[PDB]
Parts: sequence; C-alpha cells; structure tokens
Amino acid sequence: GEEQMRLPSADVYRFAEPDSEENIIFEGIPIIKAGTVIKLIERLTYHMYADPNFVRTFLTTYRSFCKPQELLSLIIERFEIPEPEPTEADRIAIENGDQPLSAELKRFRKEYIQPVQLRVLNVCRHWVEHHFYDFERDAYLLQRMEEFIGTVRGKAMKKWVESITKIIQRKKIARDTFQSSPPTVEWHISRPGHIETFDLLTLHPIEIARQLTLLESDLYRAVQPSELVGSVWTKEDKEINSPNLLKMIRHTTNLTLWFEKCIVETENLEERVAVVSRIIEILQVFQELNNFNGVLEVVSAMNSSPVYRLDHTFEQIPSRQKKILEEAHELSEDHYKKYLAKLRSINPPCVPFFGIYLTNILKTEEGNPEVLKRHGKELINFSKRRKVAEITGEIQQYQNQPYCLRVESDIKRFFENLNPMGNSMEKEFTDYLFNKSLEIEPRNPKPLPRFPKKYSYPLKSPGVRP
Ligand SMILES: COc1cc2ncnc(N[C@H](C)c3ccccc3)c2cc1OC
Repeated sequence: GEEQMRLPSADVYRFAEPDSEENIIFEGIPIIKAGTVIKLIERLTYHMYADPNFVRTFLTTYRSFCKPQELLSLIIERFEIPEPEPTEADRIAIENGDQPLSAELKRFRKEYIQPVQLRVLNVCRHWVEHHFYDFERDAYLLQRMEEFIGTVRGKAMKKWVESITKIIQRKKIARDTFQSSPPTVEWHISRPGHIETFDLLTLHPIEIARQLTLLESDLYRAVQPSELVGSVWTKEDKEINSPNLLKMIRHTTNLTLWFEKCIVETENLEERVAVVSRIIEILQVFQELNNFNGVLEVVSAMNSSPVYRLDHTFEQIPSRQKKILEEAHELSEDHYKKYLAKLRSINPPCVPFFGIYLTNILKTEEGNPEVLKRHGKELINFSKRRKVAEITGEIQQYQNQPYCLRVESDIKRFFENLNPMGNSMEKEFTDYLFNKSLEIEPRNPKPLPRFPKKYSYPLKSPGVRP
C-alpha cells in the first residue's frame, strides 16, 4: 500500500518491514510488550513521535538481550537511510541539467529521514548521559561513538552533535554542602586515632550506627539500574557489570556475619548479653536515622542459625530490647507491609532496605520468560525488562538523600575493612559460627558450661542519647 511503498525496500534497509503479530506486540503512545531486536530498534527511533519512557527503559535494560557494540551498530545502520530514486519526469529534468521537482524525495527527507536521524542522536545523547559506564568499560565503543557523531553533517544535526560531545567531555573530566552543622562525633573507650583498639564494644554505639549509615547511604546511592537487570550480578562478568551492587551485597554479608562473630565468639554469657544488647542499641540508632537497611542487617544477624538459638543470652536481654527486636522483625512479615508504610511515612534522609529489591527482581527474572513465541517466531519479552526497570526506578527515588553527619575516616575504614570470614569461604564460616553456638550454649540435655571473660574493659554501654 501507498504508505509502505514510500518507505525503503527490505533489500536496502532493515528497519522498514511492516509490523505484524510475529515481529512486534503491544500491551496515547502504545506500550511495547515484545518484539524482535530490529523492531525494538525501529520503535526506539520511531519517526512518528518521541518516546522518552521506552528510550529510558530500553537503555537501562538492553544489555539483557543485546550487547553495547551491537546496539551502536544497529542505531548507526538505522541512521543510514536510502533515499528513493527520482521520478521519471525528474530523471528527464536532471538529464537536461535542470533542477528536479523532487516532491516525494523532499517529503521523505522531512517526514522520515530527518526525524529518524534526530531520534538516533537522541538515543546517543541519552546513552552518554545516563549510561556512560558502557563507554568507560569499552574504550573502542566510545571511539566508534565519537567517529559516528563526529562525521554527522548538516546544521540542525551539528547542534545535537555538540550537546552529545559536551556530555562525553563532561563525563571524562568527571572521572579524573550541608545546610546545618553535623552533630559532634561520639567516642566511648577507643580514642581518636587509636585504630588498634576499635571494636564493637570500644567504639560508641551512636558513632557505629552513624558511620555505618554514611557507608550504606553511599553504597545505596552508587547502585546503577543496569547492574540489577537480567541477574547479571550472579553471572560470569559480574565484577565488571555489577561492581556497586556487589559491594552493597558484600558489605551486608560482612557486617551481618561480623555481628554474628562478635556474639558467638564471646563465650562468657554475661559478656555475650552485653554484646547482643549493644547491637540492639546500634539498631535503635539506625531506626532514629531511618537506616532501614542497617535495621534489617541487625534483624538478620539476630535471626541467623547461630544467634537465634541462644536462649540463655536472650533470656537476660531486657524485655524493652526484645520488644524493639520483635517490632524490627515484624517490618519483614506480610511481604514487608510495615516496612513499606514506614518507608513512605518517615521524613528524609533514609537508607531503604536493599534486599527487598533484589528479592523482587529475582522473582520477576525467574517468573517471566526471556522470549515470547508468536507464530513460530521468538520475540524479546520487553515487558519483563520494563517490570525489572520499574523496581530499579523505586531504588532511584531514594538515591539523593545525603546525611547531615560527619565522616570519621578511621571508623569508616574500620567498617569498610570488616573481614569476618578471613581465609574461610562463607559456608565453612557459617558452619564454624553454628558449631561455636553449640559450644557456648549446648542443646538442652547437656548443661550450660561457664566460660572465662575475654574483655578487660568495662561492658556498660554509654547509651544512645548524644
Ligand atoms: C517464627 O520465627 C520467628 C519469629 C520472630 N518473631 C519476632 N522476632 C523475631 N526475631 C527478632 C529479631 C528477635 C527477637 C528476640 C530475640 C531474638 C530475635 C523472630 C524470629 C523468627 O525466626 C527467625
């Protein structure tokens, strides 16, 4: 039909085949459900209208179905559009040295070529702006992008080229505040600079919670949405593709296991009650700071196999502290209902519980297929990627909430360098912790033995009041 005859032939251009039930399906601007990578590229650079939601979602999630080098190749191929031949009358005009009318040729340039080409430059611009890490990770990808952008011709295009170049140069330069005064840094037994004595009971619990909240706030803010798409952090190139997400997970493992280690390696019962009570006070200060992540790390250490079973320890923990722990536990019950309302009801700044996003992303990744099948043809399941992208969007809404708290560089380093496992792998460390729990508090038929004190300093806490 007339509309399809004015588009380029399939023998000269791959992005103009007619839409069909076996190359694209959909759920204002229509919402793409699934499609071939070629039909996804066509709609990413659609001539009829701009589509900021699809562009944003595509560039966050495309790595789960297309490599960066392949995407750049596809948008460059999209950009090189063949022009139609002159009409018979215009061929005669050209043959006589005269100017052709070129009525359809001019219509095709203005209504299809120029919009698609600007749509391609818009993808390039959004790509360099929001996902510059693709270019930092692949210097050759950036070389290709700059060669492409640098050889575009025309005045309306050179302005787009300049704004794309401006972002690229700003991103390269980038790689090579508090309204109120922050509260005074709290000290307890350990003195500033005496890093050799830093420990759970020697540092002030207020300061432990404040420095862990700064650390976790920074780890939470550094996570980029694409590190969470397609379970790439659990796959071969995880270190390159999910460096910030892996640091976030490693910190929670290390901190959680260090709390467990602090507890079960305190073999004396009265000393272990002081350790458990101190971790609960740390949790209370995380609650005051709206560090839900920290609260649920403490809940996770208290609920772990080696700690949860310590009946004699928890028996000496005051009811008030047991009630705080129970209420913190109940943040997680009923698919995190209390937590979700508390996250929305509190005033910023805060650190959301990161684990819930990973759980929801993994359920979406496992619960939906990679492709949809329509008339024997496989189509990329794009709605699956959009659902994952919507969860990463929830992560991003809390990533601009800095804390009015002073960094204590030695305490920061102390928590950044937690290494409870040492040369052990996680399984043999958790097996060791559990066996240590059986040693300090044997199962009921066996009696409770006594163990000598390991701490020379006082056990009384300075409390959670500044
Ligand atoms: C049925 O399983 C549970 C129910 C719980 N209900 C309430 N609080 C819990 N944990 C908090 C952190 C806590 C409270 C006091 C002492 C030790 C830990 C629960 C933990 C559970 O199992 C892992």
